[PDB]
Amino acid sequence: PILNKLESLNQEEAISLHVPGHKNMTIGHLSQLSMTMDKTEIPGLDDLHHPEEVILKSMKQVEKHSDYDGYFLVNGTTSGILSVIQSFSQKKGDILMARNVHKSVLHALDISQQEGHFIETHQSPLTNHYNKVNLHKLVVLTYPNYYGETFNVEEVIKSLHQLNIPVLIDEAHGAHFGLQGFPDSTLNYQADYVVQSFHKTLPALTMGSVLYIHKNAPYRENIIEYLSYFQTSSPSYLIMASLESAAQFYKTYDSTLFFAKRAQLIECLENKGFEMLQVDDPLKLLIKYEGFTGHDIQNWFMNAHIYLELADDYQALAILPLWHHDDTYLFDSLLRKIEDMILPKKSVQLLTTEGNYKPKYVTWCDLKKAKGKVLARHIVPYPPGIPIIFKGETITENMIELVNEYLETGMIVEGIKNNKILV
Amino acid sequence: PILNKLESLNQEEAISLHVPGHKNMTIGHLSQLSMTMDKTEIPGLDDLHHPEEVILKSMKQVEKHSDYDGYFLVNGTTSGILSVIQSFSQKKGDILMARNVHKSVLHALDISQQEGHFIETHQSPLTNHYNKVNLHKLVVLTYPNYYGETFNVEEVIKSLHQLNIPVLIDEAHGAHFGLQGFPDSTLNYQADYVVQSFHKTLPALTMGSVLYIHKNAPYRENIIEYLSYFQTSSPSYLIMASLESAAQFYKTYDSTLFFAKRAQLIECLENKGFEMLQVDDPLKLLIKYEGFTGHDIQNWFMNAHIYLELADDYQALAILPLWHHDDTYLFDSLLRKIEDMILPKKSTQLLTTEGNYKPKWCDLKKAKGKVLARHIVPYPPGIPIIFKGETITENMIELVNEYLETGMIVEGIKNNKILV
Ligand SMILES: *Cc1c(COP(=O)(O)O)cnc(C)c1O
Ligand SMILES: *Cc1c(COP(=O)(O)O)cnc(C)c1O
Ligand SMILES: [Sm+3]
Ligand SMILES: [Sm+3]
Ligand SMILES: [Sm+3]
Ligand SMILES: [Sm+3]
Ligand SMILES: [Sm+3]
Ligand SMILES: [Sm+3]
Ligand SMILES: [Sm+3]
Repeated sequence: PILNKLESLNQEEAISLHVPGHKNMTIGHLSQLSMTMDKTEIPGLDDLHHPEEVILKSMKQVEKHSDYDGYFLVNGTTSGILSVIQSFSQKKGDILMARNVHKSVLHALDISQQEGHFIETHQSPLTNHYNKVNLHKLVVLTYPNYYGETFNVEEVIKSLHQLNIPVLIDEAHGAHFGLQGFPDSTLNYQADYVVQSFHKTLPALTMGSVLYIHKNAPYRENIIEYLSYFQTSSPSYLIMASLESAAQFYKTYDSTLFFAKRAQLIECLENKGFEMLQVDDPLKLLIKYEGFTGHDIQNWFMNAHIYLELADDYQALAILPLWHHDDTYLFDSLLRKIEDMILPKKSVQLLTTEGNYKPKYVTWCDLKKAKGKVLARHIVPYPPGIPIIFKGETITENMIELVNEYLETGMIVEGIKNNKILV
Repeated sequence: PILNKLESLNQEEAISLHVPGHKNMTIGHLSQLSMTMDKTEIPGLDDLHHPEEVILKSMKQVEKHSDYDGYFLVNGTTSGILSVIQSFSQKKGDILMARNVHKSVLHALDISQQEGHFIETHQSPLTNHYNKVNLHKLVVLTYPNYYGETFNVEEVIKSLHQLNIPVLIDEAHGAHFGLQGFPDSTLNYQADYVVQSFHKTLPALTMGSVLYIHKNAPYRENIIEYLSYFQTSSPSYLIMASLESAAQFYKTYDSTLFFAKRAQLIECLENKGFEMLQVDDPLKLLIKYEGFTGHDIQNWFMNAHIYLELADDYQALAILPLWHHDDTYLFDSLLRKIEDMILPKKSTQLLTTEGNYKPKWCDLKKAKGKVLARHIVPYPPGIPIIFKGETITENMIELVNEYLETGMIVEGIKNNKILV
């Protein structure tokens, strides 16, 4: 079944504007890999969880900044994130968190049983999504957010260090950061831990990621040991080789061709009546169309066998390829598919406050009576279909008000049934 | 450098007798895959963490037994082991363990902070490794051991269920079990959880495994949820595709040719003067040569560009290919290489006792009552006899001192001290 669908997508010549960043083997040099290289810890090849030969030499090549050591991840940024946070489990204090931390961070606090606390987290006026925080054993921040928006993370990092708190930057969507024309990575701002999902925006295979640890960061050794707990003992050499290939691609990339093709794409879309929101990251294209939803726009592109990354009620997200001179991306077919598209005629508040998290039988309780209690299931308003209140939080006056405001306006709200909340 | 090595292995026609089970893409049908198919949760493809379409349908085809639901694992059997154990964390009692449990089991107790206890575990007179247990919220057993040795596991599972204890069976080396002429899987013995590393002995890609959860098993929905915690949010469709392929390979496999080719290889090996230990699983071949070590053997084989799985002092282990009529394996070259090899002329009592585990340098003589902080690993055979988190006893000290008395290399020991 899976193979049958994958073959069918191949025959329809599907065009990727989605993860991973090799774009159905059109961007990058992964054509140099082959499955015959899917091997194991035989002498001559090294051992990821004990690297002292060809993998360590490769690790020295994945380096982007001289204050950091890099480590290969085969179980995604997820595994980096589990390994950094687990190392704090026996230390006093709690873990501070933006409201747009990835679920992996909440999974880490749950399985390790650690106290948490959400930082005041604010909404973009552009994207309607979380995009910045305002200020105790660790801080976790997402940078960029999913939609490629940045904020003054450097200053936050400095501020937290003056209080002696280390920071973990979830840089899942900033693996391409540092290339000419793009935003800067947090590797430049003395972040203690920075995990990047190579596979999401670079030509690495799905699941490939890298954890960068600052050479002075707390619990370095423990963290390195947990990477060998949270990743299989049988790590993939295909994935590892793709990290290596993708790192070489990052090292020698020239972006001039990208910025030209990007301009052409926007031209083409705009002449079709689409409206794009320019975020800080040029790789992330947000497409709107007056009178219609992102899901509608997602569907329209799919009907042309072009596959976007995701959508919300407001807009759809294209993650652009890292186009280069020798790529096999179907650029002309992309632009030609957009031109001939037949579109219709055109027509037509997140929780920001701080909060405690506890890593904790359940029951539905009336909102009015749920105050002071621990939430047992996420509240997810549509739009934007991401959580405003996570399970583990203590329910407040303010939360109930905003949640009733949602319901009064007829906004779909998951984690609520019959005007009750799970506790 | 990683690629350069991988390429030079291909340029020297490396012959695999190691994991994974596609054997340098000579065994199986993974030539139907392409890295063009390395995609994501776009519409049409499903979602491994919330499967209700193509991946759910594929799970149904992964079924080996109607009493179980199979779940794809892209982070190995490891992720499966972590998911099962985590679910018992808030429940009272300890996790009972064979002394040859894999490191992920101890990792799991450590991350989840659960009490453990080791079961009496015996040493094989054949392999001199741990091969069998002798009899409380959960029991974790390894079946088969990685040398392909089995034991009366059915009988142990029945005794435990009568004491109302569920069992997790680490079947990492039993993915090919149930095939004609091979031992049977614990899926037949009502085991509550069975984890199989498809990639190790079937033609699936490295990292691809399957967790089978009995439909009555304790904490089913919690375990299924934790699968989405311990695995990446971006699971590889290549790996999933490879498990789907490996399943179809299992179900359609005819092993008549395997046993013919196995016998011809043993014939060839015997004629060179190698001594082969016959273990319960036909897929595992244990090679000896009188006067020399398993390491020596592995070297001699590497010099012929034949790669064995691993070795200890006693023996070198070969994991055989699941040969078939349309495979592309270099069988003649293997025999040729063995034939014309130029070989020289011919020329550890493990701790079996039960013991408690706590998820938490001292003279060995003064160590009784302290909790071990680093594994004690005798060479040979180079696997732990006493694990970090165990309480040191008079008998452990006696045993370990006799190790040292006799010139046996012991890791975890420095200046006759142990780490506490
Ligand atoms: C995808 C993602 C992750 C997780 O990385 P994987 O490589 O999918 O494990 C973490 N944080 C954010 C913001 C992500 O988008
Ligand atoms: C390899 C192995 C594992 C782990 O499985 P992976 O697929 O490598 O994660 C667990 N138990 C035993 C006995 C093993 O040999
Ligand atoms: Sm607190
Ligand atoms: Sm404020
Ligand atoms: Sm207008
Ligand atoms: Sm000859
Ligand atoms: Sm005594
Ligand atoms: Sm005694
Ligand atoms: Sm003596």
